[PDB]
Amino acid sequence: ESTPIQQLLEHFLRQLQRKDPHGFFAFPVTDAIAPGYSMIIKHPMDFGTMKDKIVANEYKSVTEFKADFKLMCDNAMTYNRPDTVYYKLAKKILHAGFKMMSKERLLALKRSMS
Ligand SMILES: CCn1cc(-c2cccc(C(F)(F)F)c2)c2sc(/C(N)=N/C3CCS(=O)(=O)CC3)cc2c1=O
Repeated sequence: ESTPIQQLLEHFLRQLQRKDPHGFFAFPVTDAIAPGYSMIIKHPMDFGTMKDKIVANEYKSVTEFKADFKLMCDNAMTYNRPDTVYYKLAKKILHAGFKMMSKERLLALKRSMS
């Protein structure tokens, strides 16, 4: 079964993945679909890998989850040119998670759960 932190992270993940309806961020980027990806991007990340990590209870904190989320977005903005769908979508998703998981919103959540 599940734990409170897992339920919270699943919620954040679900809200974020809704902004990627075509699934560009859904599973690991292959070298076949992105030439040279593994050369340029040393630490790949995607929503599916993150979900698996939530299920395995690997995130000890929201900070650890936010780090992988930011990594996924940063990889897409690093490997792709600014005028691409991937870069623009990564920037939109990053802004959404930054707002959703802000320190201020997390403080308020903490206060409600005291
Ligand atoms: C956002 C993660 N991600 C995902 C893909 C991707 C994955 C599965 C399926 C598809 C597709 F079928 F819709 F094409 C794309 C790709 S593909 C790709 C790719 N070939 N990017 C090039 C775009 C033009 S460029 O910026 O000049 C050079 C990199 C980058 C990513 C990516 O970061």
